[PDB]
Amino acid sequence: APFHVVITSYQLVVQDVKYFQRVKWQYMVLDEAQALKSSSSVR
DNA sequence: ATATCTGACACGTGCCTGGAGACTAGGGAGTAATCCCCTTGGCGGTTAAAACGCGGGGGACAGCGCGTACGTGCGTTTAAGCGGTGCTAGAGCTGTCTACGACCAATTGAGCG
Repeated sequence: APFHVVITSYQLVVQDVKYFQRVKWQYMVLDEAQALKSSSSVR
């Protein structure tokens, strides 16, 4: 891949997923993952 | 009775709208020089203005009759939902060419002879 690691936040990712899925990743890093505690969330 | 629901009620960040600050430099505001203008104002070939004598036809009937109105028949009109699924705008991105910038020639207006 031409550029390696991308830095993001949950408010962007829940809208931008359609763009991010245009590129594959080897590994996912998910920081303060308690942001995902609600399975009811759109996030 | 109980699981768990629908507010209460708030700060998360997104979006764009919307304001004010400090800069350049585009252009607006101040001015003469001077011209050339809107304007004032007498001139006589030409038509607004109104009678008299008069021509073209406006005016008020009688009633014939080629069309006009009602409003129900009856068979042809669009309604109407909701199946599939191609079109359609979003929208992400070029891949340039096309109209709009930067440097300087043919043709014009100004000067007066």
